[PDB]
Amino acid sequence: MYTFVVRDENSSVYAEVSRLLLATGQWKRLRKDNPRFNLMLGERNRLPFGRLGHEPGLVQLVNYYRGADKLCRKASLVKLIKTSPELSESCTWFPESYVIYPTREVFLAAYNRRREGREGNVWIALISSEASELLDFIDEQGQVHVIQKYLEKPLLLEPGHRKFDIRSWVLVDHLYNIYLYREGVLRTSSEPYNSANFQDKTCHLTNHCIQKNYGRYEEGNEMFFEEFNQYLMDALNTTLENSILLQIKHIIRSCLMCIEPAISTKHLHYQSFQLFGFDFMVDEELKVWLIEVNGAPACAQKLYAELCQGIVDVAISSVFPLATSIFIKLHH
Amino acid sequence: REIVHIQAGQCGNQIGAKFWEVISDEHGIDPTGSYHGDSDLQLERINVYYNEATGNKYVPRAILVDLEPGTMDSVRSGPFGQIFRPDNFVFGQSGAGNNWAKGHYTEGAELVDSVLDVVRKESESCDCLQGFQLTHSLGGGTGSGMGTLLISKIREEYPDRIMNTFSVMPSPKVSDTVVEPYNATLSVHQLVENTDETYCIDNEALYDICFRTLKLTTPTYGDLNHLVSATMSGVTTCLRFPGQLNADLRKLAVNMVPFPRLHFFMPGFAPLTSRGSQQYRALTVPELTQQMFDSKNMMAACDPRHGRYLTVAAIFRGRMSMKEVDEQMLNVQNKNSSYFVEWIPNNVKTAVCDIPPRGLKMSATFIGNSTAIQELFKRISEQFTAMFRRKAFLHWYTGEGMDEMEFTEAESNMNDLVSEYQQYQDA
Amino acid sequence: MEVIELNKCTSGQSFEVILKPPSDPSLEEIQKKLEAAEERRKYQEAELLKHLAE
Amino acid sequence: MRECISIHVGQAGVQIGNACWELYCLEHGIQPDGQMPSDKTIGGGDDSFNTFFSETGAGKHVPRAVFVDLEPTVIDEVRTGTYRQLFHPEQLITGKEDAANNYARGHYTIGKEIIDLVLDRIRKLADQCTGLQGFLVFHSFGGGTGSGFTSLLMERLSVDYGKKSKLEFSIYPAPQVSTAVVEPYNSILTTHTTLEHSDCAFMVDNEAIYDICRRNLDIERPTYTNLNRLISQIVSSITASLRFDGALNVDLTEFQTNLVPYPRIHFPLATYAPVISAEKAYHEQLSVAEITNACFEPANQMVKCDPRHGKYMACCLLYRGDVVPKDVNAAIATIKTKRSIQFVDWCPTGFKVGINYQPPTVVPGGDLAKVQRAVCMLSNTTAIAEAWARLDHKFDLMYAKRAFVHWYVGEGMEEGEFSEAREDMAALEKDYEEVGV
Ligand SMILES: Nc1nc2c(ncn2[C@@H]2O[C@H](COP(=O)(O)OP(=O)(O)OP(=O)(O)O)[C@@H](O)[C@H]2O)c(=O)[nH]1
Ligand SMILES: Nc1ncnc2c1ncn2[C@@H]1O[C@H](COP(=O)(O)OP(=O)(O)CP(=O)(O)O)[C@@H](O)[C@H]1O
Ligand SMILES: Nc1nc2c(ncn2[C@@H]2O[C@H](COP(=O)(O)OP(=O)(O)O)[C@@H](O)[C@H]2O)c(=O)[nH]1
Ligand SMILES: CNc1nc(N2CCCc3cc(OC)ccc32)c2cc(F)ccc2n1
Ligand SMILES: [Ca+2]
Ligand SMILES: [Mg+2]
Ligand SMILES: [Mg+2]
Repeated sequence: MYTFVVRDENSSVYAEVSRLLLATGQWKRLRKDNPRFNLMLGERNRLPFGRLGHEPGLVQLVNYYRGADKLCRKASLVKLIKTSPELSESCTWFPESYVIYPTREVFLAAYNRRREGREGNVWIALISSEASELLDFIDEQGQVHVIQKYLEKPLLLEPGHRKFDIRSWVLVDHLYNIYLYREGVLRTSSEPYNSANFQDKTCHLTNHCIQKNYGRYEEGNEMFFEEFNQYLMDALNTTLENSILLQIKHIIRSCLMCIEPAISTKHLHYQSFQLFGFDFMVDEELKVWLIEVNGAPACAQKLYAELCQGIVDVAISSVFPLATSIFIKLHH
Repeated sequence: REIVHIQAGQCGNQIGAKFWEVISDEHGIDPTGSYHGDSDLQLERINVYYNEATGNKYVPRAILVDLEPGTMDSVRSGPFGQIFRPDNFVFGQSGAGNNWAKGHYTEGAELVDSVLDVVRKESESCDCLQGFQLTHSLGGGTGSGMGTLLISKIREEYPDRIMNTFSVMPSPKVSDTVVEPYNATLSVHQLVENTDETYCIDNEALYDICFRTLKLTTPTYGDLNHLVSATMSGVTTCLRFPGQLNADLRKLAVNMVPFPRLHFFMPGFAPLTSRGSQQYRALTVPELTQQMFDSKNMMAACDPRHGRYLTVAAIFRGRMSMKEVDEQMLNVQNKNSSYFVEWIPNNVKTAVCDIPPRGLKMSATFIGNSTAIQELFKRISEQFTAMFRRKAFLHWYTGEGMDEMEFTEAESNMNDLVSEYQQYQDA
Repeated sequence: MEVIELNKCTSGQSFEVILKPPSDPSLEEIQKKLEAAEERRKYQEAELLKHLAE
Repeated sequence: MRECISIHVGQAGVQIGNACWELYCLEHGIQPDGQMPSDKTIGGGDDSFNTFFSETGAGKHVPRAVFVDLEPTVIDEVRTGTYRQLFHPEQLITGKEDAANNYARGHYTIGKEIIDLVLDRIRKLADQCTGLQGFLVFHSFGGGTGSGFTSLLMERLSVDYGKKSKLEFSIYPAPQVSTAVVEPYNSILTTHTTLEHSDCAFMVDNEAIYDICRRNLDIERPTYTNLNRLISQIVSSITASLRFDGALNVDLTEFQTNLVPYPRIHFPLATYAPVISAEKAYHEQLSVAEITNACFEPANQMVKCDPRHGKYMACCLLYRGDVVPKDVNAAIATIKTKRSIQFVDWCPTGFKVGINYQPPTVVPGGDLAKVQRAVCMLSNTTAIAEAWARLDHKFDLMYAKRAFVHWYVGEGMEEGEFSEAREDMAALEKDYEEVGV
């Protein structure tokens, strides 16, 4: 009987994971600060990685990757893509990005190049068109912000002329296998998109929450993969796999392969897995873009059962065994 | 590091004598005091417990004390009677009548200085005295009342030496007289204040173990004392034999006792064996471990699942895998880590000695400081007030000088001790 | 990758290698503390010998 | 030439000291009687091995060592061991009653009764020293002697030798070999009281040595002899520059210079490869690059942490055996690409390297195989603060109930030195975390 502790009570995902584990009859749950645990479903900030893998006769496994924040932090994610030769400035799936602190680095020199052809000069943090409009917005918060080329011509679903993003859930295991969940989610905007009034950011910001019209064309402003792929076939004469999913699988593989040397727990005394949520943006040319990597990601209600049961099969029972698949192994 | 042993009264001297029989066998000393053994491990720490005489003979560092000559004559008759130094038989004649007051205040007072003289003689011989161990019951009158008088006086002369006792707790299942809860509560008050370490040998446990597990239908003191020698040999292995630990009484107290009053230890033994009949399969290291942590193997009738282990010390004897001993010991904690305080990290330590005890190829002695020992004091406190609320049998004590007040104080110090043990069973 | 100050000799050799540049109490105070503790001991012992005397 | 006096304290210190001095003797060709046929300068010399040995008119070579235990068991085996003749009896100091795993009993109670006797025998060696450099002090964090007498000694040495350097080899406490449940109290108490008296400290976590002995030596349950012989290999690597012709780390002052920029942060991580079993019948000798790459595997560190999540402030590579500079830079080159080696901005990213051509020496019959080349990296990385955090957590868990406090207060100490030593460690953890983000 393996033992596990629970130190992020706010985890929709691992809330399930705890529940499933107990119901196996081979997983008991200790108290937060009991060190004789096999598995730490840890906290989000200041998880004590220094204390793991020091319990003699205890193989310890934790559900986070020390270092993983370099990818899941907007300012750090830009820094990571600019400076790693594995990604380079000639990175064709990340939009232009600069880190500006509040008290322009080479941000101004790019905006000016845009005065040369009067090309689209919409950006984001929040969305403006004048640099002064935006720059005066990061110093009104006081914290580090990052501004990006806004994708002025995105892909709109009809009927609706509507925006959306794609969240892919990726699970990296103790062996650094990269597992993509087959189920994805399009988080769709019920408000028809238009590029005249940015300040009316309800058809521009596609967050399920910020959509406090909620539920018109598809339930919960969420379109799963079977539906989207159908529309793609009918509307565009293509498939989700070809037009979009390849590039996503390329981006996921490339991102995680970059940081592998910094975060791998191959020869380490404790081991990590971690579930990531990857957030993409498909433009009108059927091009996939990486927006944000989320290290503490929530799943869509319908898929919780399946995803959390797969975390246990692939990331947890792999290490602590007991008495086809829902993931796509991204190969390397 | 010499130890000075003292046995007081009926019970104290009968288990005292078995101990010397049992360990004299292990150290290869015979009744004549002459060593006739195979290994040298047997002689390396022989001075901890034995003085070396001329003719290269070995004389136990043991003081024998009683208020009656009865048992003490018995001991001199018994198999190892002649090993004991004759000047160390210090006795009166009037007896103590199973009366704590007669032992502590009247009859015992007459004889105690005579005892303190033999003690001092033995202490002077000693290159570095670790301290003292005493054997006594808490339910009679000599070992109980005088026993704790000696302890109070020894602490005055040697305030920085360690005081270790083996204290047999009274039980209705094995009781000489109704006043044993009075004698035990007055003694426990003393023990809480003046000993570093006491091993709570419960006559209730020794009975249940003799009856249920060893299937003895009508257990004698000799069957109970067998169980007591086995434990006494186990919890002193690390003192009498060389190891990786090099253990002694003070280090034991430092590591076992987080708080000074909580020094009452649950002993345990595996495998439980009945006298004479030898069974022939050695145990697997996995069996020693599960058995030694079994409540059925505890010598203090407490459920360890009703409390939390503050600290644990386990001692394995025989030829076995220290690797397996390691895995089995880590295994029991990580499986039942609930029952060990989280706020004392790594509170379970283990030791191994190559030599097994006579007649076993593999054995495990267990020393627990569990907060469940309160169950024991609660039991004795209930019996005590069942009588005291009616001042029953008190005249036996008032007649020797004692005051009702002294009884209220002792009772109250004990109920306090139970409160203290409860404070940490929750922490 | 710049090697520098290479010193050789019969036993071996040493050198440095850059990949990139930058970007007490008194004896008497001891005697005090150490003697305060011994007093603190002798008090605690006397309180015990006073309680025993009672 | 400048001399170095080794002081070994408590059980851990003394047993490791035997380990090392035996190795030193095999490496310098000195015999158990203290005779060194190779020395032609009889009864003297300012050779570099004379930093650790004086010579006698009769041509004996005698460790500038002193051993001190509050209890006779352990030093008595030095007194009756293969190297009895080695030491002068005055060098072996013995109590009668030990500190009982009690920091305060060894510092205050029993400490105060032997501190003067010890310092005199220490002064008897300092008086045979033309230009004394300072002290190498070997001890456990965990024992009562180990922790409590060492800090009283460290304080005085700061007073009677304010100009000489003090280095520490400190056994950090691990439950697999541990001998006491209060070892986290003694660790903090002694680190707080010794911190400003030690110029450079090498922590060795018994947990790490134990796992190397099992993984790489195929030793089921390592003994102290297993652990200590491997530990003295590392110690030899770290001291060989004081006992051998060289230009890197020639004096105890160079260790602070090359490894310790900020004074408090003076705990350089040690990593050592390769550890090869003497039982392995067929072994493939490892290259300069294989062993230099091994220095960045945690499973080879003296303390298990993750240097990737930390910043370096300094870094030496000590090679022993068939090594040339070119192979080192080639190995360095390809390692700097594939690894996460981040220096603090205000420190040159770089490597002070030292090579000694005499390959590593292994005691006949030990557990280590001989090897053509070996290396010991000394890196001052902030990742070692992980070890401070672990100890400090165990300390917080126990002290919040004040469990066992009374054993200490009962020896003269004040509940307050507990929160003072622990606040200091609160400082230390914070210095490390600034320096490394
Ligand atoms: N590596 C190594 N560690 C040791 C050795 N001996 C003891 N230790 C460690 O030291 C810690 C305890 O310190 P000790 O040196 O044994 O205690 P002490 O210095 O003799 O002080 P006392 O309490 O008086 O005995 C334990 O946790 C052991 O793991 C040794 O020979 N080698
Ligand atoms: N470069 C860009 N061009 C166009 N639209 C963009 C864009 N970058 C982001 N967006 C859209 O605007 C939203 C900006 O908000 P943001 O991405 O920060 O919320 P978020 O993704 O952090 C919420 P969560 O953390 O739950 O995923 C994105 O979700 C996406 O809908
Ligand atoms: N286990 C055990 N208990 C005993 C023995 N003899 C007496 N007792 C217990 O001790 C109590 C009597 O105290 P006792 O020592 O005989 O009186 P004393 O001679 O005045 O000290 C009773 O409750 C008995 O159960 C013995 O040989 N073995
Ligand atoms: C003299 N009796 C004695 N002492 C022991 N010690 C002393 C030395 C450190 C120590 C630390 C402890 O932490 C909980 C417990 C106990 C002990 C001991 C330890 C054993 F694992 C088994 C038997 C023992 N027996
Ligand atoms: Ca010479
Ligand atoms: Mg009787
Ligand atoms: Mg010692």
